Amino acid sequence: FTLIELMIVVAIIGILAAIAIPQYQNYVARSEGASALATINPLKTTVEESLSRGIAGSKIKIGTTASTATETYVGVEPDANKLGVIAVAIEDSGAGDITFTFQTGTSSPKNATKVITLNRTADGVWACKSTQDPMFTPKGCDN
Amino acid sequence: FTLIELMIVVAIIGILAAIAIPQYQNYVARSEGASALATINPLKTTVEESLSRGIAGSKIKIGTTASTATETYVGVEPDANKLGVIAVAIEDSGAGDITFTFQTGTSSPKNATKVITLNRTADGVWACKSTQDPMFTPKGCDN
Amino acid sequence: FTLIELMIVVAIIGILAAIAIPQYQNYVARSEGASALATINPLKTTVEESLSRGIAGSKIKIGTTASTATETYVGVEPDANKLGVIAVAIEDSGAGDITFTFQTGTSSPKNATKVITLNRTADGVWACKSTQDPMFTPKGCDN
Amino acid sequence: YVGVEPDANKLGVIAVAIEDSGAGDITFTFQTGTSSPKNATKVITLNRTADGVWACKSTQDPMFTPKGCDN
Repeated sequence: FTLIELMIVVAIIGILAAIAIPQYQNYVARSEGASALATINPLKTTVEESLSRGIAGSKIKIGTTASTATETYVGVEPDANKLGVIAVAIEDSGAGDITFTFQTGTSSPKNATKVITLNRTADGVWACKSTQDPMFTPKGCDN
Repeated sequence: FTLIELMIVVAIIGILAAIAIPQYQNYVARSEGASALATINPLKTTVEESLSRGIAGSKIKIGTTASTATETYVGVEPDANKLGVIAVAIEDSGAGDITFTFQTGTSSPKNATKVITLNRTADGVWACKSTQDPMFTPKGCDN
Repeated sequence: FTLIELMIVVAIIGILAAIAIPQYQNYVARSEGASALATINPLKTTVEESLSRGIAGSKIKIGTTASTATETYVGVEPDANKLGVIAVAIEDSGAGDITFTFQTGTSSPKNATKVITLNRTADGVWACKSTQDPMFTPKGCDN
Repeated sequence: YVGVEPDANKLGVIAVAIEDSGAGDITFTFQTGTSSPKNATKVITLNRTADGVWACKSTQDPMFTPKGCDN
């Protein structure tokens, strides 16, 4: 062994120890929101079916407790998605809101304690809102 | 540390830095059009219902301002879809056109400033047209 | 940089490069047939109306050339659906057949050059047939 | 704003300029006060066509160009 090889190796080590690293948080922050809505959107179909068939609101709940000719139970647990929690509460007058609240022990720091919601007016119009940042909100709701 | 390991690592780095990347623009360009029509097609049902019930045209508008026994308001905002803007204007003679204009601040560069339209003849025939490229136009209209 | 990280990355790359992919052709092959019949079924209503009102057959055609008190023209072009072509030819004796022929430049390879048909007997009975595979034929016709 | 300074790597300088039509080029120019004599004043570039195709080129010697671009 000589000093030339060792010095060249030391120099190449320092050279390699210079690669830059860009940001990688917005990607996950957007992927979380792209999944939350994709998971909590289909419930509108069951809500509309239950409201148009004949049964009134309130009885519409979540979980996995079978079904009957009076109450409706969509086949998803309130904590099926480990990213957050889902909550539904349809009033007797048809108006209601299905909300998804991000959990702090699973979701990302930016999307922590944030809430998305889909509301149904009394006449029968579906709107949606969220509390996340503008760049992280999906391309289907406001803020 | 020796020079063999460092040189092998440098060579493997260059080897890995050679993966090709194909195109990925036509996918989004087609997905945007597949969603635009899917969003702006159902309005024909409400248009036909309003024209066949008894109320005349013109009064048919968009937004969320309730409804009555004279005017019709389909439950969608003029900017519900962030990809573009919707516009309806049914004439008193029944003939009209429902158009969707892509916005430059949301849509893709290729599908920017493009317009799709569904027209209703005076006799009662529905046609559709668009201004996008042939490969990006959906499989239900011309160009 | 060291060899451990590079080798772990190379191993994880190979691990990820192992996801299986199932078949996805029967889905489109069935969706095409589910749309063809849904598009070419409603013409039976106009056919029956024209045959029961008073006008004889033959004059019943397709396209968009207005209508009068002698000839009937259903408001659809012979190539409205880009998946195939429609053809109607009602005989003077009432018997006829409305057929849909899939095109090779738009339809899928499996559903290429295939033909569906709805025939009307002389007495007044509607039957339907097709030439597609058994698994791709809709649940309303034979083969 | 990608999280990297224009002179993050002391070996050279980075420059990006995407046109309004989508076409653009990201280039890396080696500096004379840090890079080696052979790789001095050399420039690597990655260009994006208008349709959407990524190509890459460089001005270094053939034996020094990586195994993913031409010269």
